[PDB]
Amino acid sequence: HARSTGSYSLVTQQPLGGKAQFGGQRFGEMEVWALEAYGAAYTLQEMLTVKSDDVNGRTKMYKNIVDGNHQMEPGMPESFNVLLKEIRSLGINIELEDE
Amino acid sequence: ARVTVQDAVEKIGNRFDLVLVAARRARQMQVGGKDPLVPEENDKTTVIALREIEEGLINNQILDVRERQEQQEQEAAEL
Amino acid sequence: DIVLNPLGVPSRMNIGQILETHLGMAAKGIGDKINAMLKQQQEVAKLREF
Amino acid sequence: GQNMRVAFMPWNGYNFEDSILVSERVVQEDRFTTIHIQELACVSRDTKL
Amino acid sequence: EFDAIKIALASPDMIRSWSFGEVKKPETINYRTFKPERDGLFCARIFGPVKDYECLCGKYKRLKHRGVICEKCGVEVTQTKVRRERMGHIELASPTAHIWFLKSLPSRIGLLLDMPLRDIERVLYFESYVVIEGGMTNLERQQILTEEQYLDALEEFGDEFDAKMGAEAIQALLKSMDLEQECEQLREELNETNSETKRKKLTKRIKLLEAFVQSGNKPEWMILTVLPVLPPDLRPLVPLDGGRFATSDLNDLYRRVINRNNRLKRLLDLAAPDIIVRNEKRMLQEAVDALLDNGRRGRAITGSNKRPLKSLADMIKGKQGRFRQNLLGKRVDYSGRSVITVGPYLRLHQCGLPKKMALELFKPFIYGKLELRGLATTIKAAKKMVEREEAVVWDILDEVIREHPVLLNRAPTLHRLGIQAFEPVLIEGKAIQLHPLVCAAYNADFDGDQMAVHVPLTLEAQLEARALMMSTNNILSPANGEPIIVPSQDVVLGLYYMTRDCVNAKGEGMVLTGPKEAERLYRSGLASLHARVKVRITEYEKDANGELVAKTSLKDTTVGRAILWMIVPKGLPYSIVNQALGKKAISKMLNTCYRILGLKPTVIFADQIMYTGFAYAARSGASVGIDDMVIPEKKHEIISEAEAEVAEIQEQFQSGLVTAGERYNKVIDIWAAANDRVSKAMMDNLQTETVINRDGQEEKQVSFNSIYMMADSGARGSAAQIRQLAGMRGLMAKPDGSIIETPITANFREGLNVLQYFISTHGARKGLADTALKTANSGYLTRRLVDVAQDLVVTEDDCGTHEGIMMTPVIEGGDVKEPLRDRVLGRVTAEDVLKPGTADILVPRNTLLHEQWCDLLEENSVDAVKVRSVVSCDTDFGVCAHCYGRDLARGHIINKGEAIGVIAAQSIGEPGTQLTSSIQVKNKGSIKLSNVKSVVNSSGKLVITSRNTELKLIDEFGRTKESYKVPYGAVLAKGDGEQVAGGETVANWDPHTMPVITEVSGFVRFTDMIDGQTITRQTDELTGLSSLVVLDSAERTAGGKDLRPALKIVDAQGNDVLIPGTDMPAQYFLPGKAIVQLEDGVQISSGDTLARIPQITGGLPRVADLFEARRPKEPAILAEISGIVSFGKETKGKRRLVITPVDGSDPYEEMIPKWRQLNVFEGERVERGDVISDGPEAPHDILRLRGVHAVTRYIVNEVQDVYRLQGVKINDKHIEVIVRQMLRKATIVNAGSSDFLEGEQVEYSRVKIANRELEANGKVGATYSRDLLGITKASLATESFISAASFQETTRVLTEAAVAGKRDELRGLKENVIVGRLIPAGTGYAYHQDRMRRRAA
DNA sequence: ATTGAGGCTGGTCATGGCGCTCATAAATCTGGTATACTTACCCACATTGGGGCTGATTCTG
DNA sequence: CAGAATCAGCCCCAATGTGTAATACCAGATTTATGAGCGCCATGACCAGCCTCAAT
Ligand SMILES: [Mg+2]
Ligand SMILES: [Zn+2]
Ligand SMILES: [Zn+2]
Repeated sequence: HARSTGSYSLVTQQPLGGKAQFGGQRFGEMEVWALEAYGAAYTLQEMLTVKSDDVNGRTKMYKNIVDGNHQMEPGMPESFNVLLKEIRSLGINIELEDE
Repeated sequence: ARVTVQDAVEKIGNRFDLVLVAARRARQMQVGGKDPLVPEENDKTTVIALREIEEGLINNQILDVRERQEQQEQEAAEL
Repeated sequence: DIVLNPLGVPSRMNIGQILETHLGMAAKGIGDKINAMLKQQQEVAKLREF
Repeated sequence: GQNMRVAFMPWNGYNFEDSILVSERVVQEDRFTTIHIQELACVSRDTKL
Repeated sequence: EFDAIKIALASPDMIRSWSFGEVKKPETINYRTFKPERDGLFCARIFGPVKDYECLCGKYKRLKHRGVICEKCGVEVTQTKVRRERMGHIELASPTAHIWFLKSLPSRIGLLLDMPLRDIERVLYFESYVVIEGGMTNLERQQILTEEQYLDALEEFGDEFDAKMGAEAIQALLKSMDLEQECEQLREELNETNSETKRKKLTKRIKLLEAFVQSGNKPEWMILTVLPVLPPDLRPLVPLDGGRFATSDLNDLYRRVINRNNRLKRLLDLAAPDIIVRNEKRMLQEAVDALLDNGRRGRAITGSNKRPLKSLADMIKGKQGRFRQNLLGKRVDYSGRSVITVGPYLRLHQCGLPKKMALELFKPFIYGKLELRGLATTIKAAKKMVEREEAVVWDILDEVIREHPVLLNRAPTLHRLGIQAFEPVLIEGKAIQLHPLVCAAYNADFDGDQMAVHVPLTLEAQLEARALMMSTNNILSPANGEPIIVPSQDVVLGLYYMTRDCVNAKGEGMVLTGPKEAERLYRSGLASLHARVKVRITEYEKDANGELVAKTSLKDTTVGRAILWMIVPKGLPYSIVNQALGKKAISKMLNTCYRILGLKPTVIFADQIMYTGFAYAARSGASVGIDDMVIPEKKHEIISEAEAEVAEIQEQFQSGLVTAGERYNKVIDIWAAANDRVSKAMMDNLQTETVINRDGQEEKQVSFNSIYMMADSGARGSAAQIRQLAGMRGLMAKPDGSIIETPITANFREGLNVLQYFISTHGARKGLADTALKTANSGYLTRRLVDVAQDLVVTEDDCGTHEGIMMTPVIEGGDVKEPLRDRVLGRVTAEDVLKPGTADILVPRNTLLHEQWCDLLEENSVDAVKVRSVVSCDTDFGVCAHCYGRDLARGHIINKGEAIGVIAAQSIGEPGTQLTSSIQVKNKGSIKLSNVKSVVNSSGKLVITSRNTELKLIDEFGRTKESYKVPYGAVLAKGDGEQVAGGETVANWDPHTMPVITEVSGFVRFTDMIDGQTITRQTDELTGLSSLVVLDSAERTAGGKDLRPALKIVDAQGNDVLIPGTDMPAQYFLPGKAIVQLEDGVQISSGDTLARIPQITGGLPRVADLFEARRPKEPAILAEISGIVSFGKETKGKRRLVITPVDGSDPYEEMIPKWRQLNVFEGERVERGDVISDGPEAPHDILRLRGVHAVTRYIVNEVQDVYRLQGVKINDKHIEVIVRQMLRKATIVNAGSSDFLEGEQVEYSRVKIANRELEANGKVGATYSRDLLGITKASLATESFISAASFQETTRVLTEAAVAGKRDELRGLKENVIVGRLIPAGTGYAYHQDRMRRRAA
């Protein structure tokens, strides 16, 4: 099985399962720990932001690859926004300050 | 070829500043009118920049000086 | 037809495969003898005796 | 399954850990060829349009 | 865009400001065209449009009308993505308490209001009343009244008395409470009262209330009045394919809440009775509690059919929660997986990749290349050409995959080497080929295993994968400095067969001018592969300053070795290929070639070795046959003798001469001896079975058997396997755990029967279950170890410290299990080393000890070098490179920025699945003793009166070879410095009873004892000796409990005997069950017996307990301070431990149990940290009494001993790092000048920097005591609440964070991964440094 | 280097299916009242905290 | 000197927190669908010179 681009889940904009919905492999906590043991900070960032969650990130990267430019923008993952909204639904106030 | 980068790591230490400098040089070659300082043996920009670093004529100081000189020449072109 | 690695027999400790290989080789030798005797088609008493 | 003529020896590392080396005649004689049957269905539903 | 995250509790005003509208109806859709209903959970006018720039009524359907709201329906014309971030609010009709703050493990509201949780729940349940503002009614501010009591109080007084019930009453009390007055009252109570529990409770209350006051929260905000609503899209109602729908449980919970609120409003409007109003309020409270957290307060509410509903807390928590399943790890694109194969033709830096997988992966690159080459006019044309698979797309793919690395990963990632980078090679098929050398690192086989493929996208990722994750760049294991790409089976077998001489062969004694003509003679068939010949060779030596010197000579070698000499790099002697060349020899040769030459020759030599081994193994063609298992001709005779002995033992048991246990022991010993004899005979028969004759009579050499070679080359099999193949397999184990007396006498070559097979099935199933459980335990242990030390990163280069750890070789009382070279190589010395003779200065202080330094130290025979460690590093928030030493994965020193904690945790956790009276000197040496209070007895033996005496054997090199613990009052034959011989007994004692001998001579008299009161008169039936047994406190009466038998040595003049060097009398108070050897009237002598007093889990739960800092079940009592001991009066117990110092006071006292044996005497001086009892030692007490060095040494020693017993080699740097991380917290004793509490527990770095600042200024610092915590406790106690919430106890962490109003700076790795930016460990360290230097400039 | 015609720049006149707006109307959606008598549902560990003792220093009859 | 009271120390009992690799009818009000109609941006058909060539 192999995938480059496909469909994404509804609640969290992430790839689907395996070989049934034409989905991608899963990058787990052990793999994250291995990449942290390595010095591949850029690889980890492009793994957990552009290829998975950043809605504008993935399309921008696709357009840059088609145009021949190997560069990316990190953006912000949708999963963290979903988590923030879920926490704000309780009686807990969490926010990001700019300074 | 570039099987290993031992010579480049000797030239520039810490194995991370090497990565940063090589990425800078490869981006400069890929986007812009920059040209390689070594003969092109049908190699990618990463390999070409690693070979330039191994030869010892490309580093962060040289890149900064070249950027400063280019900026000064662009500013001097106001006629 | 098949080539297998002998390095897996002593660690796994299964001589049954070797015994079955020997038994199959003996049975295939017997079958080859029977087939050659049938191809020569001399008589039926020799086949009966064998 | 099928009965095969096996030999026990290393052959240029092609059976390094557990790999099995197979001759061309096995696939030429179709000794291990299997048939598989799958069913596909097309559903025609009624939409509001 | 941001640098910190702030968490707090939300006020009703802020909640209203968050909401875009109110939700008044529970309707979802209109079941016709599925339009969103008005004022519902999916109201379009509240939560934005449904389609892009489309009005709900259709009036506006163009981008021209963007930004204007419709008048027919009110729906704003904008994007539909605003439905994902818009929230609603619901106006509750009655106040509702928050379930988290009420049912959290500490009752926040209860301990804030000083009310019991039971009482608060009673008031909330509408059961009892509560008084608010009682006034002059003789009623308390928090008194609780029942219905009858409230009625009685209302009857007497109708005014000046207010009583409410429920959340409204709780909110009124919270509003009425005065925080400053409570703080001052509690501080006054703290100052006045003196009690441990009261002080602790008041301190916790004062801390909580001070933090509440500092924060901007208000007490009344804990009771919910307006609650938010989740955006529609996060709880979708999409139509399922088939005309059905799918919904989440939050929709149903919100529906329930809304309906109950509406019913309550209707009942309030209709003036419902009090009972109905209370029932409705209770229903509303229950509904809100179940919405917030289902199953916490009462029984969980069932869902549609059978299962219970899922709440917001349920989504937040659990392994399948957002933090772990969707935020720490995420599915990614550009990935692929398939089955792996060997492909032996590949090189170390390349792998095989199917054409279809690469075509599917590199689709955008192909599209861009096709567009650039002009072959395809449009991207659609390029896609059509790729779908058609023309003849040019393959060329494009070959061009683009020429130099673009990939990532290969196996599904278990135990260590760092689970992901590597390779260079793809296009091949035909559907299977990936993997290099055989990386198979051991990957822990992968070829019996259906699969691997994943990942494509780096950006330039920086490609360069990182090439420079750091390349297979050729990591050949050394991070855990230990040893190679990891060594050949395992086929190459080892081939090289062993090549380099294995024979007695007689073709062309023996031929003189050869070179390996070239040696290979000529081999290939031509004129000579054997291995024949003893003379070959002229040239070798090169690096003895010069970087230059090579060539020398030529004639050597005695074989044709195989001469041929193999071709591939050896021109830097090594010829002696490294002139042996049998097993697997250990191959690994040592590879390591030597690496360390001498470099990297490129190492990989080239490894590839050449693998190629040659494969070729020559295939040329030899070794096989296995039924005749390889050779059965010895004495097995049956040994079996018959064993059976005869068993029958004789059975007859002896039937005669009644022996017991059942003795019979069983004899039978099992006989069977074990027979098994050992059979195994030895078969070893002897198989090992040298090949016998031949050369040009004469006969000669014997090593056997040529195929199985023997397979087992002697270390490729596969072992002695146990050979025993199980060609002999009896020994004794099995019943399910109970014992050993069956009947062993299995049949091997695998013969036919086992049903009984033996059924017996073996038990062991097979036990092994399978143990293997199934070991992985599940090791995963949890590895996760717990990783999560505690994930923030440790090297940040400095040299901290400038002088401390260190004293490193000595490990001696257990015999042969050394850990040479000093292993424990010192790669470390930096803390102090300058001196000469062994203390004459000249040795290697300087701040040097790095490489192999040359280690060889010099070995040659000079240095006893013990001290080195720096990370636990003594002075660097704040990280460690320096010098203290760490060197990374034991590359030759150079450790680089700056490396996250050593992750590597340490991974190295510790990787091998977790592998884990399940007379002294007899060994070798000649000199007897040495340390801390021995010896004296000459009347027999000449050097008796010892000190419990801290260690026996040491020092050879003439000055190295320690033996270490033994000498019991007190033990008989010693030799002395100090006396030369002895091997196998000589020097020390003897009685382990069943310790002596009570005295160090002085004189008379023994009977004073302060009465026959029957304290002692009994008993006559021995056999020996006849008359002795006075001393009864303990429970055996004796109450009158004699205060009169302990006191025996004191008196001289011929009647005075007390003075110990030499002092004048304190030596009186000994014999405890209970003390049999006196000698009676009154008989003179004694020094060193003579006077009285006699009668006296390990497997696996890694020991490792788990050691890492978790669990206290032992029966801790050993230790001495608090040095001084004399003054036994305490029985106080409802055994004894009172009071130790009087030389001049200080002795307020200390301890509760000693009466069932625990004691070692200290009446007049024995104890030292600080000295043992008083026997048993397991507590690590907290060890730390508190002997600093941090002793406890880190103990932990390191224990873990290293366990791993060495299990056979795993791990460097102690990781253990030290884990100990440091576990030793991070510390408490405050007393504050000198900086604001601090008397029992507050804060970070050690904070108090360290505060004390440095105070000492730099004119103020006085404070005092602290280091604290030791478990791994989970240290991980939970973290300055950043995000990391703590990600690990465990998410609800508790979030509650505490909200309450305290904590601010979270990222400042870490896991937090940066969570937020989705560059971690400050690898390449992003410089970016983080630049950001820090730009901020606050 | 002019004066005799074609191609191409300015506007004529409605023209024609489309879309927004008015109005009718039966089907769909809401609220409302019923009077023989019917009365209470239906696994194994590790840790902290609360409540009941257990002495052990203070005071007592 | 023995008594028992009110405090810390100790111990029994409850609680939460962990645990792996890809019914019935009645009446009154509302709304969507077919009724046509005004009105129009844009389809198909002309129709005057300024702009673009030729002979003498
Ligand atoms: Mg396998
Ligand atoms: Zn509208
Ligand atoms: Zn340091």
